Amino acid sequence: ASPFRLASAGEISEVQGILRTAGLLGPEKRIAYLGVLDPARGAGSEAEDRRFRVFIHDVSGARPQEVTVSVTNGTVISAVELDTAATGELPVLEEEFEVVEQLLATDERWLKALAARNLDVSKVRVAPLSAGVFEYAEERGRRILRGLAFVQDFPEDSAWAHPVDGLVAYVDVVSKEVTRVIDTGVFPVPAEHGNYTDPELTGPLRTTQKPISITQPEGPSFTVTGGNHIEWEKWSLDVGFDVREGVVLHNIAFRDGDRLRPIINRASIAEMVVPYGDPSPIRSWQNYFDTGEYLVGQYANSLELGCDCLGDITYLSPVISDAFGNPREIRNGICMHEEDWGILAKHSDLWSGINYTRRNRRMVISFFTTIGNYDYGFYWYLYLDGTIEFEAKATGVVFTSAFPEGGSDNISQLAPGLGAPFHQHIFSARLDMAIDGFTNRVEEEDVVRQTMGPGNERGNAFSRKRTVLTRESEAVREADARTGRTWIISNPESKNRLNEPVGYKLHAHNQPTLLADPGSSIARRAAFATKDLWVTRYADDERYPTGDFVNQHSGGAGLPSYIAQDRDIDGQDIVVWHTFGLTHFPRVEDWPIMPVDTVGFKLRPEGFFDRSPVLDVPAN
Amino acid sequence: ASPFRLASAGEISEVQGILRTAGLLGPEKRIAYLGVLDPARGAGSEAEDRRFRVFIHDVSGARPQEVTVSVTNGTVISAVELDTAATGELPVLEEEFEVVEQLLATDERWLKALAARNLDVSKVRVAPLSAGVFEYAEERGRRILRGLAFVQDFPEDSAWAHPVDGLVAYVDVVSKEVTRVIDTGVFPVPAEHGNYTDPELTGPLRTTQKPISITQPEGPSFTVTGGNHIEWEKWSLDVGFDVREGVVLHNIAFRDGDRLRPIINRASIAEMVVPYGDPSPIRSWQNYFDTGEYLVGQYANSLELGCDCLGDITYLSPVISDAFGNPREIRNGICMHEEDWGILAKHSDLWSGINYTRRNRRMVISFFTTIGNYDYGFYWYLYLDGTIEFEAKATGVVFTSAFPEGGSDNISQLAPGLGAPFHQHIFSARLDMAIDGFTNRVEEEDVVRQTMGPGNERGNAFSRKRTVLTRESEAVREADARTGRTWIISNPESKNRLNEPVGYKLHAHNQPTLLADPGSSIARRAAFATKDLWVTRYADDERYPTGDFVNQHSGGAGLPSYIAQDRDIDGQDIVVWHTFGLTHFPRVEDWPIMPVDTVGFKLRPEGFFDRSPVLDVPAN
Ligand SMILES: [Cu+2]
Ligand SMILES: [Cu+2]
Ligand code: NA
Ligand code: NA
Ligand code: NA
Ligand code: NA
Repeated sequence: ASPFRLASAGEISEVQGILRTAGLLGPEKRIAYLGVLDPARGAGSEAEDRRFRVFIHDVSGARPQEVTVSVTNGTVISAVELDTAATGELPVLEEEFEVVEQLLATDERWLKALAARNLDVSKVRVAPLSAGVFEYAEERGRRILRGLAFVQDFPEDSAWAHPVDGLVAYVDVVSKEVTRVIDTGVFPVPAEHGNYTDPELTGPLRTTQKPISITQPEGPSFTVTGGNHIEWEKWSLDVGFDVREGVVLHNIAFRDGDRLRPIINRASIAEMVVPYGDPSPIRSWQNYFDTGEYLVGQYANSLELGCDCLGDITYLSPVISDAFGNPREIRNGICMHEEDWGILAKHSDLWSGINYTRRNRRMVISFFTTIGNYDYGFYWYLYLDGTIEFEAKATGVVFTSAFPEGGSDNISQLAPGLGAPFHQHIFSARLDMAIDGFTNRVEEEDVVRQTMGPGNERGNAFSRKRTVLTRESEAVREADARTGRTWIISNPESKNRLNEPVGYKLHAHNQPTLLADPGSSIARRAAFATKDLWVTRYADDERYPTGDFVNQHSGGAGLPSYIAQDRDIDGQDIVVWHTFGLTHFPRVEDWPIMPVDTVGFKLRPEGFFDRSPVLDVPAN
Repeated sequence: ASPFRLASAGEISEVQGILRTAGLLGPEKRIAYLGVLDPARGAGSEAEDRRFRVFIHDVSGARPQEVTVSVTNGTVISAVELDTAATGELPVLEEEFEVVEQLLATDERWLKALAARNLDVSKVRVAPLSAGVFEYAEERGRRILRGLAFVQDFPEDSAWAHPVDGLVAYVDVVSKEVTRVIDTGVFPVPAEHGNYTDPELTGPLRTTQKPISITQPEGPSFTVTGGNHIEWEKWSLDVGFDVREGVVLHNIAFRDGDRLRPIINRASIAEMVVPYGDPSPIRSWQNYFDTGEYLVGQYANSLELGCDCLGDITYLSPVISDAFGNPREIRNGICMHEEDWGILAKHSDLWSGINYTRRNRRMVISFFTTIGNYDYGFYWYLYLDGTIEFEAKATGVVFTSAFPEGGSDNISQLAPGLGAPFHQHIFSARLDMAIDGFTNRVEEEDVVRQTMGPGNERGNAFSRKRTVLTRESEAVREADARTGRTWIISNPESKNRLNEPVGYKLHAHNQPTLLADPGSSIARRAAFATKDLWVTRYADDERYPTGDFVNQHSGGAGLPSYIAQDRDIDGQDIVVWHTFGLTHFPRVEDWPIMPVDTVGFKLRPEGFFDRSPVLDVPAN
């Protein structure tokens, strides 16, 4: 009955039938995106209407459409034709990936390049990558993918070990034309294999690891009701899933005595960009928007008990649409479990004689996605003490190139002749805040150093200052780790028992933001990634920091255009957008498969409660 | 047989007998520090000599002594009288703590101050705190403690909830004189209790937490031999314990095929300082050097199975000396166990069809200490992939004051009338490096942004630069999170298979360093805390960043005097000293007992191995 429930197979089948009957889903049409729309603000009238947003692509060259459908009423609400040279192309379709390799295999220029290198076309895999927007005027309004080649010596070989450098092709996937083949010269194809399950490479497996058994003899402490509503240790939330964003958390609230207190209305990773820093023309166009261009949710893994998720695991299996509108279940795509998290609080008091120890735990909600060579885990954590944390885990196989004779300033060497270009992995968390309700404000908090002198005669004092961000034009902020800079989201109309506004503090990891030149194409298309924090006024249609149609969009969409409205954000319904990422200079230890590296952020209560919220935790 | 074995009770009893027979341990003497000396460089002659360093205090006013004893030979090696006005006082003795409250209870000025506040002297607890060096000329060469008062309403009451502000006393603990009593005015004593085990405050305990059972049915994967030598998943190390530093890690090495490769010769937390930022004269002198002044190892907790350490736990029970030279065992003072640590590496490959997942784990070595109101956990972690990490966990009860009517820029309000002064908790990790041997160097690595232009026509390139630190005078470095600054410790004479020097990268958390004015007493005495990284040339007697005798030392000892030697550190036996800490603006949620907060650092391999070192991990 909850309006935040997961999309059902029946809902998706109804959408398919509504689109078909309306004449919108002929044999030339493909669904490039389908997802449920969140309830509009002020849905306290019970008039629930399950609506779906659909992007429809046309493989014959006709204009695509954006369509909104009401499943409850069985009607098309709106249908708009899209001019993609203006507003951007639709996300990449899974079926277009195979098109690239097939088209190149019959192109005379591609075959000549492979022949010069003595490569059998049947062994050459082509990575189909998003195109971006660069200098090629003929690409405007066309759906382009770019292809880079890798050799697979046999069907189970890791092709990533054998990049074919000096060669790139561009393909129009609608007209099925190879537009350009660029060959800048022959590089040796690195010969060592990268097969991390081959005993020749692994050696004998260790026999020294004894099992660790994690069990819950009475079952888990959380409950799941209505399919996706979770209650755990005073937390309450709904777990959503969207094919673009992946796991989305709704209605995060904390039961403080008799009051259910809201904290975050909607939390998601709303974009992620992987820009490459190699100036070679073979790769200088390479930038993945995994969320906006590829849709990370549709490549979610099925997670295996004991391997991917260990302990007493509760799974959700979200349903998405395939390209024809058929429901597709991602079996065991979301893992939920609680974990012990060490000591929560401890004190041994000499004067009172009381020894006190309590243990901490966290609730984990996670999924994993695979896009080409990279695999990313998305982890949300809720802690007993009111802390909320996000962690991204990056693994998989690094993207490779040749390593040039005489070295490189922009590529690491991993093996003889094998390089890995420098790159970043940058995320945008969209936090639709609701600290004790929707009237919120953001303050920037810096440490303040004080000079020795009158009122500070021993030169020991230090302080802090808070600056309220009052309008969107002043709410684009940078990190400053040296001054301990954090941001506080507070509710000025809800006070704790000391008459201070209740709040939560955002702690960033203070990693570098986008490194590209500010005049570059990627800086324009991923403007969100150039700054650590943005605050906007909530609006229904401002969903993604990069805009709705990221693929081959010329730039400036999303956050830079939103904040030009210069809206009041001082005690209003606001959204925090936090940029955070990893800068990856690959090391030898990342090859042939990369150990996990992590980045994230957390929010901790700041006078939200009237005292510690974990005094009622028992001594187990 | 190992020279790095823990001190035994028999060794400490022999030291006592040697000191007594030599006439050095009469009834007026107290042992303020006793610890084993590490083997000198080049102990490959098997001529092992177990030597102990002892600081001997004299309660009658005679000069203290530093003494070195050989247990194996039964001899006093050296004994030097100390001029404490020059070189610093000895660490605080546990028995001097009680002296402060007892002396004040009979002092006319103290009793008048308590009478004005209608406080029963029998209910007033006095926190005995280190004195530092300030403006009082009569304190030079005397052992001073300063006392702050708290009311205990009944024997099990938390006195920290009831600070007596406006009042401080200074006590000479050798002559047993109260030198000064300062009363700046009457503040109301905050009346609310802070008793976190009282049902009136906790409410009914939760019944919702179901058990998490962590067991190892075949026992742990590590082995312990010779009392303190650990082998675990290719790691090899010795776990030491010193009464000043606590847990010390020796001889950290990694078994890479047939080679045992050294990484770190000695790792320890060699100082920790807690400076307070309240300019009130009642507290503006307040700075704890928990390691150097109090000795954190002697206040180590006995850790309880199931509460402090959960899982299959192996304990060590280190032995220390009491003030009379009797051995004292800290039962279950060190916990060791392995923990599951999520996904280690994962990839699902479209082209090869191979799905691959491996799990990570870490080895944990930890102890907890309690000094007055604060409790600190020290955690060392070893990971399968070669990562070494340290984490400090801070909990306990925050130090309190009155909250002034009309507010404060330097104190948080926690409860009606109850304040908590701003402060920091700053640690110094001393890392005696041995990356593949003792010839090491440090490079500072910054990200390099590049301008769009020739050779970078699309403005996407970025790079990095490394600067070798060649002499001690250039090896005092600051963090720069915006440029992704890290430090690499490498061995220029040991190369990986790509002919690059092997190395490890230090990743800092980039938290603020010491905030006090640089002209302050604390900035002079804790100079190490003003900079993030120091590199020195190894020397036997350069053990602590603050010098040997920190208590009431006037300043400048330790690292600033060491680096004035300006020694060669480019491919030499070097020591890295890393400053890291927490800046604590107390929140309401920290009261009445503080949930754990953490800070730390980690080191990751950087071309140390020829490929990923965890290819031989099995699929469990
Ligand atoms: Cu990467
Ligand atoms: Cu603190
Ligand atoms: Na456009
Ligand atoms: Na909001
Ligand atoms: Na002196
Ligand atoms: Na060294």
